[PDB]
Amino acid sequence: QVKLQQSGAEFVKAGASVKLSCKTSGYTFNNYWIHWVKQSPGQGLEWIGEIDPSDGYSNYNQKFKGKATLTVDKSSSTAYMHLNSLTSEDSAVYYCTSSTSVGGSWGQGTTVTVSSASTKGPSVFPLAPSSKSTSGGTAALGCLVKDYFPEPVTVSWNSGALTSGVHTFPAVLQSSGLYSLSSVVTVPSSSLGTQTYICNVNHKPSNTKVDKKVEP
Amino acid sequence: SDIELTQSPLSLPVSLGDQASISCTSSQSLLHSNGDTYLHWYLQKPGQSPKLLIYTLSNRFSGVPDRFSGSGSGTDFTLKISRVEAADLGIYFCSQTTHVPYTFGGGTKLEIKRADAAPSVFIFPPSDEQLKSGTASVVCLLNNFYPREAKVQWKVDNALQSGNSQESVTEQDSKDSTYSLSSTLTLSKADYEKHKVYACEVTHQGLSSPVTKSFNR
Repeated sequence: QVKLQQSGAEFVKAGASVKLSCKTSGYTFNNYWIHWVKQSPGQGLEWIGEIDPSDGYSNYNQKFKGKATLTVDKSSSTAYMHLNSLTSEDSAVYYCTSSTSVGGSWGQGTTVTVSSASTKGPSVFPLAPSSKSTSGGTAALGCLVKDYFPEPVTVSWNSGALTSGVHTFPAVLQSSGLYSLSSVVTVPSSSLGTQTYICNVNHKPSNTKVDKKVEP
Repeated sequence: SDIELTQSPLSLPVSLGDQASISCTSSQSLLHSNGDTYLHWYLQKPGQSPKLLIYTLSNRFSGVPDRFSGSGSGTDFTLKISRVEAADLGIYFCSQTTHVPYTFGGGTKLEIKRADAAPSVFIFPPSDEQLKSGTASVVCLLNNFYPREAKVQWKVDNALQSGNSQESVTEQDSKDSTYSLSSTLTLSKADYEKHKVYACEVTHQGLSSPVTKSFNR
């Protein structure tokens, strides 16, 4: 089987184009073909097309013909897919794959995010523990990490000391085009006021770093 | 037009060690003119690409354990796991490459079954900090519940809210096999300040009745 190394995440405006690449590598005398596959929340997995790396013969899903163009650089053994006229429905993970008679391998995937949003660091709001957040000795508290772009943000508790019982929820995309998530932790009720709980937020794209204390 | 591959079930709760079977039905025959049936099975683990398990109906891919096998017809197929291990949890996909365009099933989630666990429900009012920014987010947290299916409804002065909340769910916990869920209701501050009672009503299989957590401002 052929080893596949895909290019990095792309962030583009609607109407833009992107070129994705896939370095291939292997000691194999198996005849193989290269494929590209889309994975989106809206449509699941979809095959885009195939290309024979020995001669560049290509065959497409009619849905993607004109949207995608597949090529191979035989000197570098690199496969390329150019996607044009991008819209939000093109936001997805794109894989490059190999097939032989005895199976196939998939690249890591390249995320393409099509959006008009600019880079923006999050606001960080406490989710304060109270009587409404306590369940018989057990209290819940958290941080709301709101209105950032692009993904990801990282959240730790107590500068990484506190990992037990932490849930950092997947981010949601808001109708604004910005992301939001919450990170919560359950703790001993008795600890509140005594122990400090600080959520450490880092949004690398905007270089936004915030440590927020959460208390009643 | 394109060949439709339908998987059953959608969600398959199992216990470690159990036998598991997933089916795939194709809207066309996948028997090729060369006599092979190009129906393949993949496992996608969280945050990874799909990985090939079974190819061309029943051939086990290099490196795949013997507990996986595939069988079937020209239109009806089954993937079997003789004894489920923790490494096997994830989303299983079938795929056909007999006919262009190649197509995929919608996926089957293999998860861990456990006894019913009702959620612990917690409600968080918006922070003063956020109210100063012009926005109000109220958060409802459903902690450590099973099964995953749950209904969360927001009531603001007894008015059902529709379209202004978003939900996010964790992956199944490695230790206790439960899920947690956040429901976030977002209002403009103007809207938020006109109302008194904020309530999340939670319905779940593990609860005798719906539970309501609320606060009054």
